[PDB]
Amino acid sequence: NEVVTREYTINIHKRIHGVGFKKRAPRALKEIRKFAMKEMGTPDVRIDTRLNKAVWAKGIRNVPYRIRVRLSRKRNEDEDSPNKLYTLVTYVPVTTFKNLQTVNVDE
Amino acid sequence: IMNQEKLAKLQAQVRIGGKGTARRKKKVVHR
Amino acid sequence: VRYSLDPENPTKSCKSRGSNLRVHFKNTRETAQAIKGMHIRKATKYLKDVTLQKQCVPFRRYNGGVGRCAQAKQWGWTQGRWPKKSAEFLLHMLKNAESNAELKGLDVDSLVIEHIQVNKAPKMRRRTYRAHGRINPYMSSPCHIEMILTEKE
Amino acid sequence: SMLRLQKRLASSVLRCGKKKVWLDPNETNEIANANSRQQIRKLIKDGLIIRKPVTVHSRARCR
Amino acid sequence: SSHKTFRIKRFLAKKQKQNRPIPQWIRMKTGNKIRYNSKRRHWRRTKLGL
RNA sequence: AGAUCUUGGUGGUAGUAGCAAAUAUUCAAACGAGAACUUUGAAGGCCGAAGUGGAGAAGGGUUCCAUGUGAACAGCAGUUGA
Ligand SMILES: [Mg+2]
Ligand SMILES: [Mg+2]
Ligand SMILES: [Mg+2]
Ligand SMILES: [Mg+2]
Ligand SMILES: [Mg+2]
Ligand SMILES: [Mg+2]
Ligand SMILES: [Mg+2]
Ligand SMILES: [Mg+2]
Ligand SMILES: [Mg+2]
Ligand SMILES: [Mg+2]
Ligand SMILES: [Mg+2]
Ligand SMILES: [Mg+2]
Repeated sequence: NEVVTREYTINIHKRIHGVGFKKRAPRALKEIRKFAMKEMGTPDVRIDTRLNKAVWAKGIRNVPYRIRVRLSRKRNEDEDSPNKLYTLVTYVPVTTFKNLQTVNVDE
Repeated sequence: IMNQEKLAKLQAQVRIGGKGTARRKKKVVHR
Repeated sequence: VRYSLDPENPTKSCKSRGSNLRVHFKNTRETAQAIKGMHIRKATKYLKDVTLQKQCVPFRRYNGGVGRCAQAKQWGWTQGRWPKKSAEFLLHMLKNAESNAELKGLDVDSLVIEHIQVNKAPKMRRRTYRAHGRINPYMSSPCHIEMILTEKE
Repeated sequence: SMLRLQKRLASSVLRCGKKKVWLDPNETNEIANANSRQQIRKLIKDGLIIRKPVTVHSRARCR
Repeated sequence: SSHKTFRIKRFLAKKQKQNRPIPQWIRMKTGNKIRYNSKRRHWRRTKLGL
């Protein structure tokens, strides 16, 4: 299919390790976008404002280590655009990250 | 009056911010 | 207007021109040398790749301090860059030339850039301020560009 | 399209700073139609312009 | 300043009135030889005499 | 052909030095041909009342306000602007 939605967890700690203090949360946004692009094969990635707030929740340098996100590949078929598909990345609040798999989520 | 469809979308418009911000009171159009 | 190198058969050819264009003359010369002799489709996709930093233009004459890149090995050379403004200006000129070809009624799928030339335009003066109460020039280096495309397959 | 004038007028009418002026991000065209303090007052009455509350600075810890 | 004399205010008034572009119909006159107002003054580039 | 000659123009240097003082930006949307910079909303920060706040004197003189433009100027850009 091509309108699929899945739930992943991202090791922000792994992808941000080594980055300076004033760059950790912007680089976390960049790595989330890059992760979404690699997973769904869509250069158009929109990040939910709630997700951005979750990443910036603890300031610019103390980004959360792991984050549970939902990638939703959706039709861009609304106007003349180079990409007919796009990925909306939303925030999934969880209480623990133990034993969380990448899971297909239905409608 | 309020039904389930009206309530579920009303929750969106009254929230104009995250936790700890005042709720929207009204949005009235009048010509 | 008088181009240099008028085409041998000015019925299978189309022309494009631009004057006092606000791009750097050295970068534009290198990019024009890169795209010279190409097919029009190849040149268009190559300039788009240069904008996307997937193919470079080799800097052969104006290469003082230009860094090295892996994409320069496609060319027989070592120093290359990705002039975005030069690529976009030549893309606009290529679209204009293709529209001229459509107007002259010759199919735009067999066009080859046989002539492309970049001249220096009159410089434009700006002012910069130096250490001890001194004024120094801040000139721009615009360029004229011309190109003649020709049908051959 | 560019609501600098509307934010300034709303601040002047609401007697607050431009920090506390909230313009509806959805009714941008309707707010942009407002070019007078009367129209700003009408928008405030209609709820398209809202004065945000003062940021909480609690003295409970000090007490 | 805000406090000014009448002579100073009148001087500034004349400077304002003569700091404007030329009319368009001037360039259509016979033997014009005028392209633009070459006496244009900007308040930040060049300062007034007073 | 010279005078560290006068005036004007143009090179190499060189697409080089450089655009590194004062912690910091991010997400979405709108307008728009075009958005790192414009506007709006959300978030994270800074000035921290001896202020990066609110008002005056001197000095400036229309820079004030609205609308529009996108040539030049704002040492990147701009749909913004003293
Ligand atoms: Mg060198
Ligand atoms: Mg300097
Ligand atoms: Mg000085
Ligand atoms: Mg001065
Ligand atoms: Mg001589
Ligand atoms: Mg001699
Ligand atoms: Mg450099
Ligand atoms: Mg530097
Ligand atoms: Mg502080
Ligand atoms: Mg003060
Ligand atoms: Mg103004
Ligand atoms: Mg500039």
